[PDB]
Amino acid sequence: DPLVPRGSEVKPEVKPETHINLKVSDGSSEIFFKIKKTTPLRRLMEAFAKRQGKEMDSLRFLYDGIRIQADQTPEDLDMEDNDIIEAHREQ
Amino acid sequence: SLCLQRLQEERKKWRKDHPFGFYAKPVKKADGSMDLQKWEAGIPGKEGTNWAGGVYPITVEYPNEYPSKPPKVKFPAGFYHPNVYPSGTICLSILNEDQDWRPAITLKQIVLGVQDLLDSPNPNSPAQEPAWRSFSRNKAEYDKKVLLQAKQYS
Repeated sequence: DPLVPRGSEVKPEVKPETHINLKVSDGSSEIFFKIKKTTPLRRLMEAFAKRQGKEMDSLRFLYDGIRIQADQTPEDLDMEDNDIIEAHREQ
Repeated sequence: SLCLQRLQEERKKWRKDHPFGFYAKPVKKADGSMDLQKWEAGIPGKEGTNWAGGVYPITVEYPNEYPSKPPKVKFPAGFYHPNVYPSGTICLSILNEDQDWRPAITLKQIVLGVQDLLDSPNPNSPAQEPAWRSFSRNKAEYDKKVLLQAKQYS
């Protein structure tokens, strides 16, 4: 006689919609950071600055050509995973 | 349409990897959505040239027939360069359907093509009479104007 298979479906493990990866480049180095979508970019900006051995105030960070304000979050700027932030010396 | 589908792909690709110092993005409409057929971009002048320091703005307009037909690229009207019409239209070979345009050309190729043209005008496309005349017969004056223009956009 036939076997009686008794199954159950495993619901798919949900995808955390919480963090994204951002690539920060200054033309000489491109550094990736993983941050929460609702966290201010300030920390990212400082970590990049000190990694490059430069003062925060000596750099300006742009997203698609628009200057970023340290208090803004990836979410506020509609950033997506692997988007790019460019660091330029401040005029 | 293949046009909007391709433009969505061009954006996904550009936002993840693009030449340093350049920027490009669709223009925002009244309701917050993007007009995929009209982009605003910026081309940085190359260091070591008279264009250095400036970031020259361009608009890229994709026709409904894109990618079969090339987009139209324009600097602001009055922009000074031998290959730039009075309207701002840039005369570039890869943007001419009868010359080197091909559907596979990417936004990156286009912007690098425009950047390369800045300091190396195409003698076979003199779209701005005074600019070409000076570039060719009055380099001293030509250089002076490019330097001033670089400050205007820096």
